[PDB]
Amino acid sequence: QQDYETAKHSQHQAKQQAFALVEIVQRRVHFSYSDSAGMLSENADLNDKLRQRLEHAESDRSRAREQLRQQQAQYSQFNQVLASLKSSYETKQDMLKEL
Amino acid sequence: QQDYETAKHSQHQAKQQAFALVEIVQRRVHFSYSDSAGMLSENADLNDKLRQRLEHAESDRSRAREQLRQQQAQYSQFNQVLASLKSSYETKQDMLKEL
Amino acid sequence: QEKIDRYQVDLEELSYRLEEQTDVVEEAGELQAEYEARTEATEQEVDELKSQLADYQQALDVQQTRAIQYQQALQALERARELCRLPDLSVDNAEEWLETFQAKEQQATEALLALEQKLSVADAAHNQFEQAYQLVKNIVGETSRSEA
Amino acid sequence: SQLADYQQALDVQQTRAIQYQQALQALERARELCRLPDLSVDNAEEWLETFQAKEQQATEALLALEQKLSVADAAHNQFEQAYQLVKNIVGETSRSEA
Repeated sequence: QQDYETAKHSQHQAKQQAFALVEIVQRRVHFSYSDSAGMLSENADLNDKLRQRLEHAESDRSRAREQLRQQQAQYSQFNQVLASLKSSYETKQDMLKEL
Repeated sequence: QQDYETAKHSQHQAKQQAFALVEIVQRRVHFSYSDSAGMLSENADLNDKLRQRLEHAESDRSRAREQLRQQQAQYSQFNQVLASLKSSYETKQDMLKEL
Repeated sequence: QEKIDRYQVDLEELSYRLEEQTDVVEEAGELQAEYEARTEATEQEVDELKSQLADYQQALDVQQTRAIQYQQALQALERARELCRLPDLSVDNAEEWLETFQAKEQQATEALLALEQKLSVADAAHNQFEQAYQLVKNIVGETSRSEA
Repeated sequence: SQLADYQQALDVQQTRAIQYQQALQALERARELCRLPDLSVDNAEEWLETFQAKEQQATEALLALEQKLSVADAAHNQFEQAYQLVKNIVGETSRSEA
């Protein structure tokens, strides 16, 4: 019982620490807003900073789209070879049954 | 799991409510000069019609994406059954020449 | 001899099935590529409209004069009036409401963690129960949990 | 949308700036609870997966402990009867080895 009440207390420590770290993972996109906070401090015309932040985001988005297209093509190729093996196993199995 | 899901929804609403209250506290300084006024709605007609055409374009883009994703899905299943047929045909051909 | 003939007929049938699926895959590929070009064209049209809207408003919204800035405080307060069940909510008493709702939020996290401890042991206990059930089903086949 | 609708008037920028302060405040709270002054958004996933493994070890252990405490409800007589049965079959053995 002494070891088990200690394990229950240890589980609570892990849950509160992990919950706090998980909240920061949800807030990952909010840390990128440091530029938005610096932009807010301009208190005057800032359309150039807005367009620069957007152009960087456009460059990142374009690289991510290219990366996604080539991975989708590679995944489809792997899926067709896997299906080719499945069908080869089915015909070999049917031939074993027929023999 | 249903009780914990209900607790997670309740926590999300409590967090959203606390954040709405934090926004009011940060905006108390902005409320101080609420007596101020300025010009508004000079070129609003074309801006609103263009915003409506943009909403039509975004809704049409959403339809276009839905039709794109479902087509990629059926095309993938068609390519998958075709690859299954290719392997079955090739193995049956290899077995005919072996026989 | 007949087996070689049957396998040749099977290859003819598989060739007909291959022709039908190649035609279906080619039609589906043309529709896929056309919908890709069309969808990219819809994002291009959306971006063109957004850029033209930005270019058109340039002279209108730049001279903001810090006068149209307080309405955001009013909208934030009104949004909070619907989200928080406080029709009397004022920027003055919103500090007492903020600490009161922060108390409810930490209570909700503590209650969530309290439920999560029992949930984690229960979910893993059900995973071992399911493993024992799958092992029994693999060895004998379908049977009830009472008989497991 | 912010560039197209500049009439938005920095409302989203204020919301993003307050969210940035909320992210910083959460990170400081996590550095305190986890006792890690040395921490960043980029490497926090390493400590999170490490503590997730720690939590998995604590929950998987405690699950076996809950089954053991549940079967511990058996009275003194069952232990004695089982222990004496093993001792009568094999000869003298320790209770831990029974």
